[PDB]
Amino acid sequence: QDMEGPAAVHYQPASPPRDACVYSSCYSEENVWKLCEYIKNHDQYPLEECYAVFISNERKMIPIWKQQARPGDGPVIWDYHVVLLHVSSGGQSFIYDLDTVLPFPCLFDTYVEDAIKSDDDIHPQFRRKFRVICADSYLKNFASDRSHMKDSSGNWREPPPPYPCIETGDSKMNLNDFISMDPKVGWGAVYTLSEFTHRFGS
Repeated sequence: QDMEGPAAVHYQPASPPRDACVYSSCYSEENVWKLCEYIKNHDQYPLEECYAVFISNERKMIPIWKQQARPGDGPVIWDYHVVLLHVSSGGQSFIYDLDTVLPFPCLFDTYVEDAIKSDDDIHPQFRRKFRVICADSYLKNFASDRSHMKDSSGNWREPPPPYPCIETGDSKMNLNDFISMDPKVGWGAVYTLSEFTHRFGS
C-alpha cells in the first residue's frame, strides 16, 4: 500500500451532464466553443482556468482511442479533434470530450493514457500535437463559416449545428489557423504529446 491533496476527489463538473450539452457530431470545434460560452455565462468557474485543445498533426490524420464513433478497442482516425481542458483550482486537470466513451469529464492522466496512448510505438507521422488556446481567447477569436463541411455542390457532409455560424468582427473563417500545428499561425501554444503532458499533468 502507498498513500498518495484531496481537492480532485470532490471536483464538480464545469458543464451540464453530457446528454444536456450542445452537441453536433463532427463539429467538435463548435461543441467546445459552446462549452466555453456556458462556462463564461455561468457563475461556477472562470474561463481563465479553461483551454480549448485542438489535436492534429501535419498530415491531419490522428488516432484517438475510446471514441464513441468506433466502439471497441481500436482508434478513430480524425483529421483533427477538439476537447476542453479545465485546470482546477487544486491543480488537477480535467478533459471534457463530448465524443469520448471515457467519463465526462475525465481526469487528465486517464485521458492521455487511455484515449491518446503513448506515441512511442506509433509511426511518427501519426503522432499527436496539441494547440492549447485559453478559452477567453478562443471565444474572442474563433470563426468558422462551416465551408469545410460542404461538398463542391454546397451539400452538407454532416448535418450542421442548429445555430448560425460563429463569427467575429475580425473574421468569418479561421478554422485552419486552429487545426494547423504550426506555431507561426493562429493563437495559443503548440505542444508535442510530451510537452502537453509535462505542462498539464499532475
